[PDB]
Amino acid sequence: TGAGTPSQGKKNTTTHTKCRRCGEKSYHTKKKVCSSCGFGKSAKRRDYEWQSKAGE
Amino acid sequence: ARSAYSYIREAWKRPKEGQIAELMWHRMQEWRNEPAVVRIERPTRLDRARSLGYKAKQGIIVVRVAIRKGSSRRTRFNKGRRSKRMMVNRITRKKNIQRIAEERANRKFPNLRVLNSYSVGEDGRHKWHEVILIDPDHPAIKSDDQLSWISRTRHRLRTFRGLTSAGRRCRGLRGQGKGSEKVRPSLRVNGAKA
Amino acid sequence: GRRIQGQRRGRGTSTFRAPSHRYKADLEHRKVEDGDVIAGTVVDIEHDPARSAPVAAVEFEDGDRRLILAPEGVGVGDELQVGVDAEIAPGNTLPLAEIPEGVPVCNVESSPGDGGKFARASGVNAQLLTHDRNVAVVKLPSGEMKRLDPQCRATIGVVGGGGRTDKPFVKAGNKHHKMKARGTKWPNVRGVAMNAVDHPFGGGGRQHPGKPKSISRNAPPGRKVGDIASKRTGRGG
Amino acid sequence: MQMPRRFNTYCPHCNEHQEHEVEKVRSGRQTGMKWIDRQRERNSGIGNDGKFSKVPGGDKPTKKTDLKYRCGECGKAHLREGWRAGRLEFQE
RNA sequence: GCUUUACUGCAGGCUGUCGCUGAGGACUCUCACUCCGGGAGGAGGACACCGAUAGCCGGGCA
RNA sequence: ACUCGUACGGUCACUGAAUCCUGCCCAGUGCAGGUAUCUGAACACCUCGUACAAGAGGACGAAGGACCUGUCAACGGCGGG
RNA sequence: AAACAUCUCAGUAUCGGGAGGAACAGAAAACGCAAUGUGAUGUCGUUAGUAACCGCGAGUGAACGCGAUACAGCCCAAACC
Ligand SMILES: [Cl-]
Ligand SMILES: [Cl-]
Ligand SMILES: [Cl-]
Ligand SMILES: [Cl-]
Ligand SMILES: [K+]
Ligand SMILES: [Mg+2]
Ligand SMILES: [Mg+2]
Ligand SMILES: [Mg+2]
Ligand SMILES: [Mg+2]
Ligand SMILES: [Mg+2]
Ligand SMILES: [Mg+2]
Ligand SMILES: [Mg+2]
Ligand SMILES: [Mg+2]
Ligand SMILES: [Mg+2]
Ligand SMILES: [Mg+2]
Ligand SMILES: [Mg+2]
Ligand SMILES: [Mg+2]
Ligand SMILES: [Mg+2]
Ligand SMILES: [Mg+2]
Ligand SMILES: [Mg+2]
Ligand SMILES: [Mg+2]
Ligand SMILES: [Mg+2]
Ligand SMILES: [Mg+2]
Ligand code: NA
Ligand code: NA
Ligand code: NA
Ligand code: NA
Ligand code: NA
Ligand code: NA
Ligand code: NA
Ligand code: NA
Ligand code: NA
Ligand code: NA
Ligand code: NA
Repeated sequence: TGAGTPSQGKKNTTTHTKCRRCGEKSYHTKKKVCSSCGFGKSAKRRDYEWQSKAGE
Repeated sequence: ARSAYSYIREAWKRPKEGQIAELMWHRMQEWRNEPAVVRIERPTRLDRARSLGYKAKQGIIVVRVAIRKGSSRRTRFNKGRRSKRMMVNRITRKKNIQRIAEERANRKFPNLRVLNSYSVGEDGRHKWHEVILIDPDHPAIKSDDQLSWISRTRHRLRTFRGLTSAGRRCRGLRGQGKGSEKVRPSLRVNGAKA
Repeated sequence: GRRIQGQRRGRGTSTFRAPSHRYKADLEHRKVEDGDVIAGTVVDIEHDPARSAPVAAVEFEDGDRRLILAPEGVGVGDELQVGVDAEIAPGNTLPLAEIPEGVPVCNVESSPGDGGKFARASGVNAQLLTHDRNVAVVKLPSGEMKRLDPQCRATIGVVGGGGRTDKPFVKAGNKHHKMKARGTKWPNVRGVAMNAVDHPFGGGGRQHPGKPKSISRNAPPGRKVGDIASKRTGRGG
Repeated sequence: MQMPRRFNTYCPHCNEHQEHEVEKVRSGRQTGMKWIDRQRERNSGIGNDGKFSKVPGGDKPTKKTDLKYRCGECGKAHLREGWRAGRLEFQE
């Protein structure tokens, strides 16, 4: 079975959804964790220094 | 004449001799069965405590913390590393056990601030330290001309920023002359070379 | 290279775990205050999914209902006893001291009260040889002479289900069904049939182990494969 | 080759010819307290030790003469250029 | 990426030593400590575990 | 984790239904056992050195190695004259 | 470093914890232009690419002092009550 187009047909599973805390469609309803703000994993807000250039 | 306190001090100079030696052998048995952080009504080394700032007063807390002995509990590298950085066994943390003890106690009492701490011995694998914490919100402390300084907002979370007793010594701030070039005023300001 | 299969095992992932939730009971000798008075009646005989051997359901006098590691010859209605003064019949459990030497025994405790550790698989049994006030010498199924505290409890008789190993599996499918009831990864790909990256015997233009198969006791995991600290190999001599 | 144990020759100390005695330089024992010794201890740590992880060079097919010429009257010795010699045996 | 008796190191295993650790080149005991027991108590015991260090093995890994 | 498991177990490998069979080799390499003697680190101990210290040397000697033995359905070998 | 292992990139990137409006440091068990001398602490200029480190390779790299800025000095533990 082709890994491309033919394998795209079984994709009717809902995972990432609108997050209660940040509003982004990143709340993974299976994991109950937002990949954008960290809701469900961290009280503190998700954020990293690599999200911007080193000297900025 | 000699203070009664001077006798507690004298005994602790050699914790493996005389009566104290036997107390320890007794005590540790119960300590080893106790938790990581245990609040105690009275300081095991009263002279030590009073000397550090302890007072039989409201808002003053003492707690004994257990910490494992030894070097860094380190995970081996999972990617490329030059030989110099492949190390595991001999690496040791830059923060001493007493300091770890102070932080663990402090986290257990989020509202209190660490005043100071001292050692109360060790066995083959634990090290025990008693930490003196203070309630900066309790009047009685707010009204004490000797401890009120710790109530200032600038002192929130002293231990975590190395403003503690053991914190400052462990940071190399002991000496005011030779040897403290990369230490004072801070390790970070000196590029982290001490 | 990559971690070898024996290393994937230790992580305890689904593939390597036993289907515990599907198991029936943790066969252990009952605890008796003392006196031995404790007796019960066999209410049924069931299949043990964790041992491919039968097991017995027992109702004890004090209301307790527990499955038991069943020796051969136990049936519904029988009355089993557990205690120092228990009669000496198959199916009963008592300390090696109260057991007459020369009697076959099973589900022997390693240390008094641990509930039984030795001789529990299909049709096996231990052999109580010597007594004493200090040591009870038992011969385990492997043939070893084990010195045990005479206070260690045991069950009279040989474990039920003897002869299971006598029948060949005949086909892959039958192994399959059994393997599905154990904490094991099956089937087994030979190391020499793998790539160098996957196993110390992997690689090569043809199939053969790279070095000799006998590996030192001190070899680290990832390398300890083949014949571990073999004192000898082959059949000759 | 052969070489006389004693012979007349210039003594740079006496500043005049005198009988000298020839001897092969016996190696002196190390004290282990030189700077290089302290640097080895100091600088060796986890991983490769740089220069201190190196091992003993090798050998030239023939070594040069390594001798001491000792004045027979003032007792002071001096050193000279050596020359390649597969073997050096003294006469008497 | 892979290999190995390439170079150099790093995990891991084995082993001595020190600390925990106590009483009277082989020995007893019990009090720490470990395990078994619901408890009473039983087994083991200054060893083991753990911390430190030393020697050997060490493409398992860099 | 294996394991609600306990040698009729389960781990680690090789070969690959049945049938007839599976010879010779333990020197090398590997594993394992033994070991008078030899070698074998550090601590403690002894000697020299230093009013101390660095350092040099000795005594003792674990695992390991030398040495001996077992082992090929262990890596493998089975020629020239 | 014309490869590379110590070294270098660098205590940098990145990660964990936490404060404030600024942090941190701070009234000598200091300095050691050795003195009949200086006098808490930051910071700026300089000292100086000096001393020191280093397959003594490539590289790395202070401080005292001085001229400035701003200046500030105190509280416990104990003795005796
Ligand atoms: Cl704090
Ligand atoms: Cl099976
Ligand atoms: Cl010569
Ligand atoms: Cl000055
Ligand atoms: K590098
Ligand atoms: Mg794909
Ligand atoms: Mg600053
Ligand atoms: Mg069970
Ligand atoms: Mg079979
Ligand atoms: Mg069938
Ligand atoms: Mg399965
Ligand atoms: Mg297969
Ligand atoms: Mg293939
Ligand atoms: Mg490999
Ligand atoms: Mg084949
Ligand atoms: Mg083959
Ligand atoms: Mg090194
Ligand atoms: Mg337990
Ligand atoms: Mg490699
Ligand atoms: Mg380069
Ligand atoms: Mg170069
Ligand atoms: Mg640097
Ligand atoms: Mg200076
Ligand atoms: Na706190
Ligand atoms: Na430093
Ligand atoms: Na192979
Ligand atoms: Na150094
Ligand atoms: Na590649
Ligand atoms: Na051979
Ligand atoms: Na052999
Ligand atoms: Na280059
Ligand atoms: Na290159
Ligand atoms: Na260097
Ligand atoms: Na001047």
